[PDB]
Amino acid sequence: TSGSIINHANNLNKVINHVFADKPLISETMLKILTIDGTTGKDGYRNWLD
Amino acid sequence: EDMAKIYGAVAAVSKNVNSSVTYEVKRGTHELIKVPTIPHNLVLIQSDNGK
Repeated sequence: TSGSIINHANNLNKVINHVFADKPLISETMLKILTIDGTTGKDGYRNWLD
Repeated sequence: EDMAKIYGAVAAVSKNVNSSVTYEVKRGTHELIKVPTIPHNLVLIQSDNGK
């Protein structure tokens, strides 16, 4: 359903935004692996969480 | 600290639910003007001598 897609997208944006405020939940060691491709770092965690 | 971060993320998602909506329904409602004088459209014509 489009309801599930819309709900999942908005909810996941809140989670990603929250975990990166103040001290990021993920460490810099993990961010480097995801950032190598070229993504900013927020998108890498977002893609992995999917 | 990690558990504090995780619970905040989950709490934010749980608050994203929506309560209700509110709106005003006004379509088809038109104002009314007020007419003071009744149009009669009558004219009286008389002869000069009154015949």
